[PDB]
Amino acid sequence: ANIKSQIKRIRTNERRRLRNQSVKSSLRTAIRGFREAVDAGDKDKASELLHATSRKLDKAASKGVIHPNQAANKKSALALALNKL
Amino acid sequence: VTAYIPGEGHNLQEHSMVLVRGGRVKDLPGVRYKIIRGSLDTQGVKNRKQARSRYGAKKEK
Amino acid sequence: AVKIKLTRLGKIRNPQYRIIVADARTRRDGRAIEVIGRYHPKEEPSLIQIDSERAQYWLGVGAQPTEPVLALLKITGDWQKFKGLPGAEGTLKVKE
Amino acid sequence: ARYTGPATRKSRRLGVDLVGGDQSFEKRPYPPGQHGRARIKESEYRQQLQEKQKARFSYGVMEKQFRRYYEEANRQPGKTGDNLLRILESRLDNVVYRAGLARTRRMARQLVSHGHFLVNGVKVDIPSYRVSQYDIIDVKEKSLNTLPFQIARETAGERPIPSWLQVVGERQRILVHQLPERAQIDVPLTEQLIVELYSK
RNA sequence: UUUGGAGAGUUUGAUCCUGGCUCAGGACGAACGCUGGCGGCGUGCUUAACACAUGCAAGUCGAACGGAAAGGCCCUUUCGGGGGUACUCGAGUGGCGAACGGGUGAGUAACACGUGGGUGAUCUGCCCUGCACUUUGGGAUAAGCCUGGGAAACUGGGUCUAAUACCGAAUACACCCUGCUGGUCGCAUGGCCUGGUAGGGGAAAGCUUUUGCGGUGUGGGAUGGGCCCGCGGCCUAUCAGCUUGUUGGUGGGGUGAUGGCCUACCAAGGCGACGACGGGUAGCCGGCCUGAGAGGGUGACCGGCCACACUGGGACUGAGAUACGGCCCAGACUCCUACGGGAGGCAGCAGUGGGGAAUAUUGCACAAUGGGCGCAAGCCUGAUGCAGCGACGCCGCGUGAGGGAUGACGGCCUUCGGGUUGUAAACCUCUUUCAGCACAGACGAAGCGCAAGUGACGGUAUGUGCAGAAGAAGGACCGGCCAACUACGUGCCAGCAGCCGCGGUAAUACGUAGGGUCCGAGCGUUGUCCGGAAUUACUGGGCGUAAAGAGCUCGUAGGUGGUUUGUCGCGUUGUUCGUGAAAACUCA
Ligand SMILES: [Mg+2]
Ligand SMILES: [Mg+2]
Ligand SMILES: [Mg+2]
Ligand SMILES: [Mg+2]
Ligand SMILES: [Mg+2]
Ligand SMILES: [Mg+2]
Ligand SMILES: [Mg+2]
Ligand SMILES: [Mg+2]
Ligand SMILES: [Mg+2]
Ligand SMILES: [Mg+2]
Ligand SMILES: [Mg+2]
Ligand SMILES: [Mg+2]
Ligand SMILES: [Mg+2]
Ligand SMILES: [Mg+2]
Ligand SMILES: [Mg+2]
Ligand SMILES: [Mg+2]
Ligand SMILES: [Mg+2]
Ligand SMILES: [Mg+2]
Ligand SMILES: [Mg+2]
Ligand SMILES: [Mg+2]
Ligand SMILES: [Mg+2]
Ligand SMILES: [Mg+2]
Ligand SMILES: [Mg+2]
Ligand SMILES: [Mg+2]
Ligand SMILES: [Mg+2]
Ligand SMILES: [Mg+2]
Ligand SMILES: [Mg+2]
Ligand SMILES: [Mg+2]
Ligand SMILES: [Mg+2]
Ligand SMILES: [Mg+2]
Ligand SMILES: [Mg+2]
Ligand SMILES: [Mg+2]
Ligand SMILES: [Mg+2]
Ligand SMILES: [Mg+2]
Ligand SMILES: [Mg+2]
Ligand SMILES: [Mg+2]
Ligand SMILES: [Mg+2]
Ligand SMILES: [Mg+2]
Ligand SMILES: [Mg+2]
Ligand SMILES: [Mg+2]
Ligand SMILES: [Mg+2]
Ligand SMILES: [Mg+2]
Ligand SMILES: [Mg+2]
Ligand SMILES: [Mg+2]
Ligand SMILES: [Mg+2]
Ligand SMILES: [Mg+2]
Ligand SMILES: [Mg+2]
Ligand SMILES: [Mg+2]
Ligand SMILES: [Mg+2]
Ligand SMILES: [Mg+2]
Ligand SMILES: [Mg+2]
Ligand SMILES: [Mg+2]
Ligand SMILES: [Mg+2]
Ligand SMILES: [Mg+2]
Ligand SMILES: [Mg+2]
Ligand SMILES: [Mg+2]
Ligand SMILES: [Mg+2]
Ligand SMILES: [Mg+2]
Ligand SMILES: [Mg+2]
Ligand SMILES: [Mg+2]
Ligand SMILES: [Mg+2]
Ligand SMILES: [Mg+2]
Ligand SMILES: [Mg+2]
Ligand SMILES: [Mg+2]
Ligand SMILES: [Mg+2]
Ligand SMILES: [Mg+2]
Ligand SMILES: [Mg+2]
Ligand SMILES: [Mg+2]
Ligand SMILES: [Mg+2]
Ligand SMILES: [Mg+2]
Ligand SMILES: [Mg+2]
Ligand SMILES: [Mg+2]
Ligand SMILES: [Mg+2]
Ligand SMILES: [Mg+2]
Ligand SMILES: [Mg+2]
Ligand SMILES: [Mg+2]
Ligand SMILES: [Mg+2]
Ligand SMILES: [Mg+2]
Ligand SMILES: [Mg+2]
Ligand SMILES: [Mg+2]
Ligand SMILES: [Mg+2]
Ligand SMILES: [Mg+2]
Ligand SMILES: [Mg+2]
Ligand SMILES: [Mg+2]
Ligand SMILES: [Mg+2]
Ligand SMILES: [Mg+2]
Ligand SMILES: [Mg+2]
Ligand SMILES: [Mg+2]
Repeated sequence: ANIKSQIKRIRTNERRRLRNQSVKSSLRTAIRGFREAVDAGDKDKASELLHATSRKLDKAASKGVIHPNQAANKKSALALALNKL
Repeated sequence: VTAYIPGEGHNLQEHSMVLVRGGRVKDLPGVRYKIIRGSLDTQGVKNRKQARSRYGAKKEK
Repeated sequence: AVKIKLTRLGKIRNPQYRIIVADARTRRDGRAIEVIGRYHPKEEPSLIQIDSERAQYWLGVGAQPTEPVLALLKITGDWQKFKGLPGAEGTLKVKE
Repeated sequence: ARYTGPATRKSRRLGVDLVGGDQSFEKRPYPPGQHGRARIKESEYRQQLQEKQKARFSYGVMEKQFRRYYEEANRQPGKTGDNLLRILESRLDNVVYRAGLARTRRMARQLVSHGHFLVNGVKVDIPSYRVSQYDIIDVKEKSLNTLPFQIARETAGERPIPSWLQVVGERQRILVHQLPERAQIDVPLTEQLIVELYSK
């Protein structure tokens, strides 16, 4: 770091890491809860958790933290697991 | 590796930085190098005017 | 947005600028997808030739020329043809 | 750079006339040297080199750009020998020398370096001009006022102007029409050995 | 229906063959010796990927916001300055830009590289172009002021302010997912007809009132990208077995996208003598040198890719990280300190220490063009355009000309006659390029500005004048190869030298002289590479003795086939459009 532009960029990148780590940790906790519900073996609560987690996943993906097709991928994989059980 | 000393007179005493080139010598079996004259501490032998360039000598004046 | 570049080759004291349509992302001398001419000011006329059809197809496909390229296109009348305002104007001074 | 030493030495060592009017040669044809009588052993390389040198000094051409002559002649599809003789006779120097506007090729070169002529209306001051076909060569007012050029133009009564070359009038306009042919040129020596030596 | 092959010397008393060595040529990112005048045009650390004194090589937006440190204005003034003025602005966010362009080749034998497909398996801001919408509430932080630590960098605590900075909700029903029903294609899951059906889910932001620009999704396309594909692309078996996530299946996890990318369990296999794995070497290629050719060598510059950034690792940011001047940690190097702790990474342009033979200048400009920014003006850009250094490479030019004796000196040989340098020289006339001194003097810019002007190069390139042959030639060789010979001086010494070989007193081979030869502002030496080398013999070798058939058999793999009757044509050529980048070579 020897230029004002680069130092300002590092500041901004640290800020946005704080933000993105928060959002991604929230998403991971949602997916973890969904996984716990599934290996416990519930149906209606599993579906409601699917609803909430999908809503927040879509919000995050639109915000741009993660990426659309893979978001659809794990959401549909989770739906497949639910319908399987 | 040994080197051959051209010309007729030389100013080389032990521990004298020199320049060396490539060239075989048949008379000397263990010799395969020459030593250019007129460079570093090795000057061309005086009294040379023919083939002056090969030995590194200046003109007359 | 691939832009109309002027590829450069040769040596120092006489630069060369070939008209190249390419992305600005690559080097200034980088990948040239399609060449339509060259530009060199070393010669006093600095003659320039333009392929109107290819230039127009690139413009309609999405290549935005750089300001000097657009100015030279107006000079050759290709800009006039594309705009349709004055028509096609031929005033280029072909080299003596 | 050009040749600054004696010119008669060249003819004397070469054994043939170069300029053409050598009293010294006819007085002593033997090449210079304290041993101009020693018998010379037959050598194909010797004769090839002899021919090469004679042609080169005859045309005043420098060694490297005459190698360029030979390679260019090879490049052209025609026969190498006649292509070379064509491209070397195309020299503006030889053109002026053989058109009666230059007593000697060296003087033609000197005048061209001085830059006293206009070629196709454009000033030029370079000896080795490439005289193409259908071209026109002029002479400018200061050259006209020059004395020796006047003398040359009234003295052009030597070996007459070759077939494709001709002078139209007093202003001495020189124009070439058709393709010079080896037989009509009758330039001396044979290209055979020159081409052999350069193909070595 | 057209382009294009040189040998010579050296064994023997004397041949012929074979065979070995050397030379006659082109070429260098070349270095040294001598020489040296200008201009034009390129080229310029190949070794130490060694550490690097200083500075330059990455910034743009008040018409997003708060403000005013310095300036412009006006009300005021005790001249300390006090208010507002937005012309303007420091920094402050926010963006955008920084992944560009420039550099280097140590490692890398790999889908690393050229070419040929691709994807019904991905994304992609900034560009244009048809086509819905952009309602709404809230909060916080910098900056600032105060305080504190601390030389320091740096830091915290407290108050306060705004938003193109932030988040919720409104909708969407054309998009992403899931449970039910047709047609087309087949190269398969299945794709396309946004095929039909039921469920649920999801985005935005404003700026200027003027050639007006913004935000979000996806039927159209492009570009930059990833994956893997046949083929290929050093040397060493005096490197023969290697491999365990290794090899495949299933299931999960993971990726922008299938897949041992990662995990668990199943089976034991996969790679291997049409050279695995091992070792040394080294960026690949269009190309450069050579060769008639095939072929050999090789990777200078330019350019297409790759990989690297003091050495080893990892990750964030986003459409885009190997992230060179972005971040963290570890080691080394150098440095600061008020000794608590900090700064670093020239292979960016130049520059210096060292290595070495050696590779130049701590130069000017955005004049043009690419590149970053903006609505543009306008700003930045060692990318660049140029300038200074260097005979290092291709090319052009100058240091005179005409005549001048049965040929003036003087030298050198002489048979003592003389030859010899020599048209040379001085001499009489001439033009005086180029340098010297002046004048004029371009274009490089229908390019930009709603302004009047915008060119570093350069007051150069280029024309016109002024006095003057006036300021201008050297280097290698001369025994045979090999175009160039004689005398003087020492004689197995002193020495030359490419191979043969040259001196044991009278050398064309040593040195000196003359004279001559080749070349020429370059001339030689040296060294690397091709050639002749058909001297690794495919074109195009040999095996009796010159070097070679093993000691002789059977016989696996591989290599190869005694005939005609028959098809598919995968070996093959047959043609048509359809790829082969630019740049380089060949023709005009
Ligand atoms: Mg600094
Ligand atoms: Mg967390
Ligand atoms: Mg966690
Ligand atoms: Mg995002
Ligand atoms: Mg998946
Ligand atoms: Mg699945
Ligand atoms: Mg670049
Ligand atoms: Mg013009
Ligand atoms: Mg502009
Ligand atoms: Mg040849
Ligand atoms: Mg040919
Ligand atoms: Mg012999
Ligand atoms: Mg023999
Ligand atoms: Mg014999
Ligand atoms: Mg010099
Ligand atoms: Mg030059
Ligand atoms: Mg240059
Ligand atoms: Mg800005
Ligand atoms: Mg401001
Ligand atoms: Mg950006
Ligand atoms: Mg970046
Ligand atoms: Mg970058
Ligand atoms: Mg480079
Ligand atoms: Mg380098
Ligand atoms: Mg490397
Ligand atoms: Mg490998
Ligand atoms: Mg491809
Ligand atoms: Mg982008
Ligand atoms: Mg709203
Ligand atoms: Mg505050
Ligand atoms: Mg408010
Ligand atoms: Mg809402
Ligand atoms: Mg709604
Ligand atoms: Mg619905
Ligand atoms: Mg419909
Ligand atoms: Mg907004
Ligand atoms: Mg492929
Ligand atoms: Mg291949
Ligand atoms: Mg699986
Ligand atoms: Mg699958
Ligand atoms: Mg896999
Ligand atoms: Mg598994
Ligand atoms: Mg490498
Ligand atoms: Mg090739
Ligand atoms: Mg060949
Ligand atoms: Mg070959
Ligand atoms: Mg190569
Ligand atoms: Mg390039
Ligand atoms: Mg390259
Ligand atoms: Mg590629
Ligand atoms: Mg690295
Ligand atoms: Mg990096
Ligand atoms: Mg960097
Ligand atoms: Mg830096
Ligand atoms: Mg560094
Ligand atoms: Mg640099
Ligand atoms: Mg050194
Ligand atoms: Mg050094
Ligand atoms: Mg610009
Ligand atoms: Mg804007
Ligand atoms: Mg305007
Ligand atoms: Mg600037
Ligand atoms: Mg600035
Ligand atoms: Mg320059
Ligand atoms: Mg140099
Ligand atoms: Mg030099
Ligand atoms: Mg020249
Ligand atoms: Mg005269
Ligand atoms: Mg002008
Ligand atoms: Mg004009
Ligand atoms: Mg001129
Ligand atoms: Mg003049
Ligand atoms: Mg000699
Ligand atoms: Mg001879
Ligand atoms: Mg001889
Ligand atoms: Mg003697
Ligand atoms: Mg000798
Ligand atoms: Mg001589
Ligand atoms: Mg060779
Ligand atoms: Mg053979
Ligand atoms: Mg034998
Ligand atoms: Mg045998
Ligand atoms: Mg045996
Ligand atoms: Mg067929
Ligand atoms: Mg076909
Ligand atoms: Mg094709
Ligand atoms: Mg082309
Ligand atoms: Mg060629």
